[PDB]
Amino acid sequence: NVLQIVRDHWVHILVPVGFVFGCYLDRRSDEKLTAFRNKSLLFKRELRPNEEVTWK
Amino acid sequence: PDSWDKDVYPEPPRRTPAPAPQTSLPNPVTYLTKIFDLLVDRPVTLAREFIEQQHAKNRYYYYHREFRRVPDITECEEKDILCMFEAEMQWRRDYKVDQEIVNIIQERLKACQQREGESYRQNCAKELEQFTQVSKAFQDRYSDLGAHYSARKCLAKQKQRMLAERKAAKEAAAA
Amino acid sequence: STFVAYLPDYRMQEWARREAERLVKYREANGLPLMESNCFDPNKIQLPEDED
Amino acid sequence: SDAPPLTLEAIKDRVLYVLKLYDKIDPEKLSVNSHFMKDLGLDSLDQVEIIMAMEDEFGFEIPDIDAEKLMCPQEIVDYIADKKDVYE
Amino acid sequence: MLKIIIPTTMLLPMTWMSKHNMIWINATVHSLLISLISLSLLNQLGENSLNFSLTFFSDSLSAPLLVLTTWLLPLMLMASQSHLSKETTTRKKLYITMLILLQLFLIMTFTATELILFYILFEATLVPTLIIITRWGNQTERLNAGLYFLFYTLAGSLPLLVALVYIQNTTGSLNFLIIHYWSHPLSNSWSNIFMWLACIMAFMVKMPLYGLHLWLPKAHVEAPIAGSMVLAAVLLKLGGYGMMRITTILNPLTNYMAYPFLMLSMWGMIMTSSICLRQTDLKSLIAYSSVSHMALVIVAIMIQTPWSFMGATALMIAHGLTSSMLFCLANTNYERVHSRTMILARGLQTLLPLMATWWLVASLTNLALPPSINLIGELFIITASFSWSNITIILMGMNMMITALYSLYMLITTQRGKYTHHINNIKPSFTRENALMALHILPLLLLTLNPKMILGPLY
Amino acid sequence: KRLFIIKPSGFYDRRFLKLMRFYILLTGIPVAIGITLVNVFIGEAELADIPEGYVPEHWEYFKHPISRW
Amino acid sequence: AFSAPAAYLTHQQKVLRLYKRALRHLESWCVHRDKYRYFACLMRARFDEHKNEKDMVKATQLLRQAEEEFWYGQHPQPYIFPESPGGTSYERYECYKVPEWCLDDWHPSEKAMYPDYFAKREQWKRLRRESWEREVKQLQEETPPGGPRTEALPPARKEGDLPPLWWHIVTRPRERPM
Ligand SMILES: CCCCCCCCCCCCCCCCCC(=O)OC[C@H](COP(=O)([O-])OCC(O)COP(=O)([O-])OC[C@@H](COC(=O)CCCCCCCCCCCCCCCCC)OC(=O)CCCCCCCCCCCCCCCCC)OC(=O)CCCCCCCCCCCCCCCCC
Ligand SMILES: CCCCCCCCCCCCCCCCC[C@@H](O)O[C@H](CO[C@H](O)CCCCCCCCCCCCCCC)COP(=O)(O)OCC[N+](C)(C)C
Ligand SMILES: CCCCCCCCCCCCCCCCC[C@@H](O)O[C@H](CO[C@H](O)CCCCCCCCCCCCCCC)COP(=O)(O)OCC[N+](C)(C)C
Ligand SMILES: CCCCCCCC/C=C\CCCCCCCC(=O)O[C@H](COC(=O)CCCCCCC/C=C/CCCCCCCC)COP(=O)(O)OCCN
Ligand SMILES: CCCCCCCCCCCC(=O)SCCNC(=O)CCNC(=O)[C@H](O)C(C)(C)COP(=O)(O)O
Repeated sequence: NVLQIVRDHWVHILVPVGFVFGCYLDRRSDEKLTAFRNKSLLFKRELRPNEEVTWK
Repeated sequence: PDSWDKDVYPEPPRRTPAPAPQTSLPNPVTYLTKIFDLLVDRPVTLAREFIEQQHAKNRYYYYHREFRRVPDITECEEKDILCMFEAEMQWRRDYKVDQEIVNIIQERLKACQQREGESYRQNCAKELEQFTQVSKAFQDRYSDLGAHYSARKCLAKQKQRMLAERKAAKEAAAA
Repeated sequence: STFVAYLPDYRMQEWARREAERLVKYREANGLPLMESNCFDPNKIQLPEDED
Repeated sequence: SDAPPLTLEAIKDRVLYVLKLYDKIDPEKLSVNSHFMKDLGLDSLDQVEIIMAMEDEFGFEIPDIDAEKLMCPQEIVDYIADKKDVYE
Repeated sequence: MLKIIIPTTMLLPMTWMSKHNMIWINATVHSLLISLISLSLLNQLGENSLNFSLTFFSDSLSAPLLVLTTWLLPLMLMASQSHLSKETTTRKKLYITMLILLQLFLIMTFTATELILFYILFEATLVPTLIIITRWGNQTERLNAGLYFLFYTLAGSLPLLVALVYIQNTTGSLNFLIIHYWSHPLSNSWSNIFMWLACIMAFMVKMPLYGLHLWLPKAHVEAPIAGSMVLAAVLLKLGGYGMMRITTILNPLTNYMAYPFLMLSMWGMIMTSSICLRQTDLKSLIAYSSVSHMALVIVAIMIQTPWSFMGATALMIAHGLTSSMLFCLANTNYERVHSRTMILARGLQTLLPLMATWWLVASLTNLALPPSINLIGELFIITASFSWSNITIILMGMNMMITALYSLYMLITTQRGKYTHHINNIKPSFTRENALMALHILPLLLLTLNPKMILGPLY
Repeated sequence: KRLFIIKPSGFYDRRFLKLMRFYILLTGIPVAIGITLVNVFIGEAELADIPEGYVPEHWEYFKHPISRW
Repeated sequence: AFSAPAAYLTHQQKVLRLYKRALRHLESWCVHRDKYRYFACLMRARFDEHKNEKDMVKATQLLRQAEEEFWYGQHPQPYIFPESPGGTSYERYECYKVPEWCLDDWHPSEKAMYPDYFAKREQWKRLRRESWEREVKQLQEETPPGGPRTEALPPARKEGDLPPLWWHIVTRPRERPM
C-alpha cells in the first residue's frame, strides 16, 4: 500500500531533516569555542564530584 | 502582606476611625457590605483555600542568581578585549539595577501622593526630596550618553565632571 | 503566542528588581545615599595631574 | 411601525381630494382623466400651483422637468406610483 | 542560526521535487513550520546579543526582523497562487524559488557578524527582487521600474563598499563586536565627512530618504503582489537595520552631519503625506504612505537616543505588517476589476462586508490608533524628537493629521457611497483572501499585549 | 406583505468565520485547560536561599513551571 | 429625473421655474399658512401683471431683474423636502440598495431557500435574453445616421416587443429596499 504514497509524499522529510541537521551543526560549532569554558572571572566554578564540563 | 519587604515599600500606621452613627436610619452601605461578604468574599476564600491546599502538596523553589564582582572598566588596559567584555557586562547589569532603584523611589512617590489626599504637598516632602537626590545621581551617571552607550563613555563623562569640579575647587581655594 | 508569553526571564528584570531591593534596604538602613553621582571609584582614576 | 404601503386607490383619492379643494376646478365636472389646460381651462401657473399642492400632499418634491407634463390627474397618479414603488 | 537556515535551503529541493499540483501546499506548510522554529530567537539574554558562532549572531534588534521575514513568506505564497494559476509548472517553481532565495538572503543579512558579509547579502537581495518585478510584473512599465530600483540602490551601495574596505584597513576588523568595543571618535575633517556620507547614503537610499525616493512608487506599483509585499514589509527595513548598526563608528560627527537628513525627512514626511491626498492610483497611495512612515524612522535613527531607537524598531515592525496588509487588500479589488484606479470601484462595503472590516482595521492601524504598536513607535519617536527640539511637535503634529486624512480618504473612496452600476463581476470573498487578511492582522493585535518583544536592544 | 430582500451572498464570509473560530479554538481550548491545570495543581515556585555548597541548574532560577520547562 | 432633457430651456420654462422657486422661498420666509397664502396671491398677481407682454426683449429684462431680486431676497436656509437633493434623508437608503446580479453569486444552499422567487427570476432572465436582439435592431432602425440627437428612447411597436433598454429601468432595487 505504502509504495507509491511514499513515492509521492517523500518530500515532506526534507525540511524536518534539514532542521535536525542544522541543530547538529550548531552543536558542532559550539564545540569549537570552548577556550574559556569555566575560565571566566564571573562564572568560574568548582566542578561537582562527578561532572566533567560546566557546559557542552 | 509579608510577601514584600515593608522597609523598601513603607507605609504609615494606617489610622482609621470607628463608626459613630448619629441617626436611627439604617446605613445601606454596611448592609451591602454584609451581602457582598457572604456572597463573594466567602466563596472566593474557599476556592483559594482549595487552591493553596493543592499548592502545598507540591512545593518547589527557585533561587535568585548571585553575580560575583569582576574588575571594572577603569582597571582594563586599552586593548584587552576580555577584561573590557566582562567590565562592560558588569556595567550594564549595574545600569539595570540603578534603573530599578529609581523605579522603587518613583513608586514610593506615587503611593504617597495618592495616599495623602489633600495634604500631599506637605505630607510627601521627604518622598519628593528622596526622589530628587536619586534623580540627580542617576542623571549624572547616565544622561547624555546616547544610544550606543558604554562603560567607556560613562567613564569619560565622569572624568570630565571630575576635571571641572577639581578646577572649580582649585580656583575657589584661591579665593 | 503561548510560547512567547511564557518565555523565561532571561532579560533579568526580576533579578534586577530583587537586586535593587537589596541595595535600597542596605543603603537606607545604614544612612547611605541611595545613589552616587560617580559610577566608578574616584580612587581608581588617575586624572592628569596639572590643569593649567 | 410606520405608514402602510401606499395603494394606487388611496393615491388617486388623495389627488382628487386636493383637486376639488382647488377653487378654479369644478368638482361636479372634474374627472381622473380631465386635462388641466384643455378641459378645465387653466394655464401654466395654475398647473404649477397644482404640482406644488401635490408635493405638499405627498411630502416629496417633484422635479420641474418631469412636472412640465403632468397635465391630468391620472398622470400625477402614475408619477407618484412609479416614484414610490406601488403596483396596486 | 544553522537550525533556521538549513530547512529554508531545504525548501528549495522540496519544491523542485514536488508534484505539479502540490507545490503551494508543500511550500506553505513548511514555510509556516520554519516561522514557528524561528519564533525561538525572541529569547534574549539582556546585557548582550546571542552569539551562535563567529559568523552569525542574533540581537533584540534582529530577532523581530527575522520573525517578520519568515512569517511573510507563507503570506506571499497565499497571495501569489491566485494570479499564477495559468502559469506552467516550471515557471511556478521558479517563482517560488525566487521567494525562497530572497528569504534565505534576508535571514543571513540580519545575522551576519561582520559588515562585508552583511554587505554581500544586503546586495544579493537585489537579484531575486529584480527578477520578480521584471518577469512577473503585469505592466510594460515594470522594465523601467526595475532599472530605477537597481540603479538607485547601487549608486548608494558602492561607496559603502569602498568605505568598508578602507575602514577594515585602518581598524583591522569589520566584526561588529570588535567595531563596537574599540570605537573611537570621528574627527571633524573633510576625509571623515566623506567617510560618514559613504557609510550613510546606501542605507538612506534603502529607506528611502525623501528626494531619493523616486524608485519606490515605480517599483512597488509595478511589482506583482508578493514582490510588493516583500518590498514594503522587509526590504525597506534593511536601511534602518544597517543604519542602526553603522552609526556606532560615526560619533561624534553625527551631531551635525545629521542636520540635512533630518530636514529632508521631516519636510518630506509632510510632502509625501500631502501627496497621498491627491492620488488616482490605489497602490501609489500605499507606496507614498510607506515613504512617510520611513521618514519618521530616519529621524528616529539620526537623533541617536534610546527612546528613538526603541520607537524606530517598533515602527519598523508595525509598518511591515500594516503595509503588507494594505497591499494585499488593494490587490483583491484589482483582481476583481483589473484596474488600479481608486474611483473605478466604489461602495464595495455593500458588496463585500467582511473585506470592508479588514479595510477598516488596516486603515485604523495605518493612522496609528492606540494602543497599537504603530502608535507606540510613533509616540516614542515623537517624544525623543521633542527632547531633541520642542519645535518638532509642529511638524510631527501636522503629519499625524494628514495621515488620518488620507487613510480615511482611501477607506471612504473605496468602501462607501454607492457601487459603480456597470461593474457586475464582483464575486464573494474567497476563504484564501480572508485568511490572508486575518494572518496579517492577528499578529499585529497580539503584539500589543507584549510590546517589549518588538522594542529592541535598548529596552 | 413579506418581500424578498436582495443581499449579496453571506455564505462565504460566514463559512470563513466558522472555520477560523474552529481552528483557533481547536488548538486553544486544550492550551487554556492545560495552563489552568498546571497553575492549580503545580503552581509557581517560592523564593529560597541557595543551600550550602549547592549549585542550582539554570532553569531553577525561574518561578513559573511553564517557563521553567 | 425620468424625462430626457432638451438642448435648452425656453423663456416660458425659465419663467415657470422662477415662479416655483419664488413661491417656495416665500413659503420659507412666511412660515404660517395664512400669511404665506396672502403673500403668495400677491406674488401671483405681481407675476400676472406682465403676463401678456409681446416684446421679447422687455420680457427678458423683466425676467433678469426678477432673478436678481430673487437672489438678493432668497432664504439662506429654504425648506427642503427630506429626500430631496439637499434634504436630511436625501441618500439615506443608498447603502441598502443591492444590484440584482448579486443574486447569481449566491450559494446553492442560499437559493434552496426561496425556490419560487428564483424560478420566477429564471423566467425574467429568459425574457431579457430573448428580447435583447430585437431591442438592438429596433434601436438601429429608428435612429438617424448621425447618431441619436436626444436621450429619448422609443417604445415597443410590434406584437411581443419590449421597449428597448428596459432591464435596468424595470429592475431598479427599490427606494426602501430593506
Ligand atoms: C476566538 C475565536 C475568533 C478568533 C479571535 C482572535 C483570537 C486570537 C488568539 C490567538 C492566540 C493567543 C494565545 C495567547 C496565550 C496567552 C496565555 C497567557 O498569557 O496567560 C496569562 C495568564 C496566565 O497566568 P500565569 O501568569 O501563568 O499564572 C500566574 C499564577 O501563578 C496563576 O495564579 P493561580 O494559579 O493562583 O490561579 C488559579 C488558576 C485557575 O483559577 C481558578 O480555578 C479559580 C479562579 C477564581 C474563582 C473564584 C470563584 C469561583 C468559585 C466560587 C464558587 C464555588 C465556591 C463556593 C461554592 C459553595 C458556595 C456556598 O488561574 C488560571 O488558570 C486562569 C485561567 C488561565 C487561562 C489562560 C487562557 C489562555 C488561552 C491561550 C490561547 C488562546 C485561545 C483563545 C480561546 C480560549 C477560550 C476562551 O492568564 C491570564 O492572564 C488570565 C487573565 C485573568 C484576568 C482577570 C480579570 C482582570 C480584568 C482587569 C482589566 C479589565 C478592567 C476593565 C477594562 C476596561 C473596560 C471598560
Ligand atoms: C470575532 C469574535 C470576537 C469576539 C470574541 C473575543 C474573544 C476575546 C478576545 C480578547 C482576548 C484578550 C486577551 C488579553 C491578553 C491576555 C493574556 C496576555 O496577558 O498575554 C500577553 C502575552 O501575549 C503574547 O506575548 C503574544 C505574543 C505575540 C504572538 C505572536 C504569534 C506568532 C508570530 C506570528 C507572526 C508574527 C510576525 C511579526 C513578528 C514580529 C501578556 O502576558 P503577560 O502579562 O506577560 O503574562 C503574565 C504571566 N505570564 C508572563 C507568566 C504569562
Ligand atoms: C535630494 C536628496 C539628496 C541627498 C542629500 C545629501 C546631503 C549632503 C549634504 C552634506 C551635509 C554637510 C556637508 C559638510 C558639513 C559642512 C559643509 C560646509 O559648508 O560647512 C562649512 C565648510 O566651509 C565651507 O562651506 C566649505 C564648503 C563649501 C564647498 C562645498 C559646496 C557646497 C554647495 C552645495 C552643492 C550641493 C551638494 C549636494 C549635491 C546633490 C563649515 O565651516 P568649516 O569649519 O571651515 O569646515 C568644517 C570642516 N573642517 C573642520 C574640515 C574644516
Ligand atoms: C543613489 C544616489 C546615492 C549617491 C551617494 C553618493 C555619496 C556617497 C558618499 C561619498 C562617496 C565617496 C566617498 C569615498 C569613500 C570613503 C573613503 C574614505 O573615507 O577615505 C577618505 C578619502 O576621501 C575622499 O577621497 C573622498 C573625495 C570624493 C571623491 C569622489 C567624489 C564623488 C562626489 C562627492 C560628493 C557626493 C557625496 C554625497 C552625495 C549623496 C547623493 C546625492 C580619506 O582617506 P585618505 O585619502 O587616506 O585621507 C586621509 C589621508 N591623507
Ligand atoms: C422671498 C423670495 C424672493 C422672491 C422675489 C421674486 C420676484 C418676482 C417678481 C415678478 C416676476 C415677473 O414679473 S417676470 C416678467 C416676464 N414676462 C413675461 O413672461 C410676459 C410673456 N408671457 C408669457 O410668456 C407666458 O404667458 C407666461 C407668463 C410664461 C405664462 O405662460 P402659461 O400661462 O402658458 O403657463
